[PDB]
Amino acid sequence: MPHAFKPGDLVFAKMKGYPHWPARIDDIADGAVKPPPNKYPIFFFGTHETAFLGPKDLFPYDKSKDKYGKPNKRKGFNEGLWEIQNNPHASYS
Repeated sequence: MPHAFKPGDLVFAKMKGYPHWPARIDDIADGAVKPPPNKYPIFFFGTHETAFLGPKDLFPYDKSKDKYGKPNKRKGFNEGLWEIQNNPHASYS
């Protein structure tokens, strides 16, 4: 049975106006800005952007990749698909 989301979990993450996007739950570094309550730090592959999102917008990667893991014209998306498949836990700093 599923647990709550934890750092390192792979997802597609949804934001309004954007296709479900390859992403991971990030850790929060010592001294870094924390997310609001009930939100998670989401690192988006390809764009390497961070946004704060709740579970309603988070789709576990394994369950969802058949649906959402197809090329998209949007900037950074195809690079993102490569990252989540090939090196999802690397530093992209």
